[PDB]
Amino acid sequence: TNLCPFGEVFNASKFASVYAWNRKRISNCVADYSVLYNSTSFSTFKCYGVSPTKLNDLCFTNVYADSFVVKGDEVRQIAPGQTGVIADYNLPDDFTGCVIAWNSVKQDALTGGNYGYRLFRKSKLKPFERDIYQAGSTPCNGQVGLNCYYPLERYGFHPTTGVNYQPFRVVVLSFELLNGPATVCG
Amino acid sequence: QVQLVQSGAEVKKPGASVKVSCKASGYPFTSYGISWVRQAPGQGLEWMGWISTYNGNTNYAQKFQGRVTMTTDTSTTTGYMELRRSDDTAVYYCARDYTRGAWFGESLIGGFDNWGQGTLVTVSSASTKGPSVFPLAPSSGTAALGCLVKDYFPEPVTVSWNSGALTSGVHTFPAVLQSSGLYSLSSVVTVPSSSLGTQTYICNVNHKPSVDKRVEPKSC
Amino acid sequence: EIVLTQSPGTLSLSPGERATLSCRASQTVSSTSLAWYQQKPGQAPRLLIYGASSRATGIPDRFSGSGSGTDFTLTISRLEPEDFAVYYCQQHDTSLTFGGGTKVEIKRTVAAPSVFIFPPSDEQLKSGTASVVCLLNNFYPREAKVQWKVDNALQSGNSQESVTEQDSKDSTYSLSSTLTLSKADYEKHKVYACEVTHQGLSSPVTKSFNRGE
Ligand SMILES: *[C@@H]1O[C@H](CO[C@@H]2O[C@@H](C)[C@@H](O)[C@@H](O)[C@@H]2O)[C@@H](O[C@@H]2O[C@H](CO)[C@@H](O)[C@H](O)[C@H]2NC(C)=O)[C@H](O)[C@H]1NC(C)=O
Repeated sequence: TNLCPFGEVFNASKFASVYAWNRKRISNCVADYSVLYNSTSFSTFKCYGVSPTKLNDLCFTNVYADSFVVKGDEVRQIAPGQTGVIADYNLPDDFTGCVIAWNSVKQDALTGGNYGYRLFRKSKLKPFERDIYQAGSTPCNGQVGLNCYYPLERYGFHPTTGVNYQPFRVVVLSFELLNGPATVCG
Repeated sequence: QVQLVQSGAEVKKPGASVKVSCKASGYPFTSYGISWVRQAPGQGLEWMGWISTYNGNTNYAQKFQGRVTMTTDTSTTTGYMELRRSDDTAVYYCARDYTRGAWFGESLIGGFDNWGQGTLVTVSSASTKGPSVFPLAPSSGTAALGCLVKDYFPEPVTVSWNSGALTSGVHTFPAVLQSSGLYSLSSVVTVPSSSLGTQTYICNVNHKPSVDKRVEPKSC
Repeated sequence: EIVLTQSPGTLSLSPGERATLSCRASQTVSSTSLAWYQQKPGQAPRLLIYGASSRATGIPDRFSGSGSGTDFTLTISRLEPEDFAVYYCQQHDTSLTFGGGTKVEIKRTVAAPSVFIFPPSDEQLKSGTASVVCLLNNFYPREAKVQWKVDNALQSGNSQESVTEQDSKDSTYSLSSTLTLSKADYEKHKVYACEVTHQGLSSPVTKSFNRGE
């Protein structure tokens, strides 16, 4: 037996930006899906495409674990078929997998302001893509000036803000089931 | 309820290396990493390195870059530690790591939990020698007498009075490293001044890797 | 590196008081990569807090940690008899660095020591090495002044003092200063004395013996 490293994915000290999330291929292991189901340390925990309770006794070829940080009210944009700043710029309607989001004020928001999303893009992001801005006729040559600006506003996170204005860490469980050999079930 | 058990105390000379085993039982051995911390006597904790039980990658401390070697066996759930001096005489601890991750290698939310008992490693060019017990006698309402253990190596020694009957007032002092190179230790006890003339006090000294001494009142 | 500086080095509070142990970093450590460790004397380190605020499984409620940025604090709300140990702070933001430690000592009313000096035995003198022992019995606090006077000459160096741990009976220490001298060097002087100055002594206590008497 060789347990899957879901502990170090959910318990990673520092995550990445929403525009630069880290896809994490997890395979060749055994996943105890009951840990995620019965932790109670998760603000939001929902999905479709697979039975959440009976997901334990099913295996797939590989497991993909997205990981990024968004605001409290922006957790709605991490669902299939959603419109928003994060959804359209930073999951397909046939997504089979679960999205797990929890509160991370004490770890991403500091008293002085850690300040460690993408606001502008000509084309909306196609599913499972990740992008790492001309707003007029003026073809700016690389100077962030008139009608041209940086496409990245840094997040502002402090413990003083409200529930939906606070940082949230999101892990998306993306199960793929290609015709290869499945290797991850408990 | 996981426990980590290390190897017994092993002493060396300032030559070759010492190796410490560390077997764990109670958690998936390949799910959590192992870390090592060194603590010299009378000092604090000094970190040594880190190892991954899944991939085998090692993150040694800056001091031991080129000296320490760490390996783990996936089968016996045992982690090994080898340091290729008298400056390194310390107690080597073995602990379960939750700060670097076993599979990937990223910093985690945690510390070190379920430490081992610590393997006592002493490096000195000395050799085993018996305790040179000498009695300290009282003279002119509480008296005092003791036994001086000198020129003995290595530690420890168990000292009791009247074969353990005298449990009050006995104070065994911590050993001190003599500048010559050997260990020295003392042990005293407080007794009433009226019982000096009608009682027998004898110290018991037990140096394991190698004595009764009467202490009569001094007259001169 | 990121250096963890703890202060004070030794803390003294009576059982029942509130303890506020602080850990200071030479840089800005992430609020997640900082752990507190408790080590009872003669035992293994025990994890108290991880993430600078989250306690390990089984750790009681009185151990609450806080802090952010460069200043961090571990607070023991109600000191207990088993809580008197040496505590450390450890950060893994940049490699790994421990702290110097912060020993938590039991505070007690000042106790006057009992001072005894033992001349080297006749058997020990026959071997060529003569060791004199100066003993302090049941004194608090730990601070004591030990000076060796041999024919009024203040001995420096060869004196070897050993301090016990705070006794579990009355929370009080003991001291043993060993003076190492050869057979011939012990024969060249007549008055051997160790001067002891403790807070509980109104005047410094000198216990002296004349060789051969
Ligand atoms: C993520 O970590 C939490 C807690 O992490 C700590 O470090 C772990 C290595 C372990 O020692 C825990 O006990 C520590 O509290 C994990 O949640 C714990 O899970 C155990 C069961 O394995 C349970 O007994 C504890 O009560 C839990 N503690 C808390 C605070 O929830 C969790 O399993 C880790 N992995 C994830 C979330 O995927």
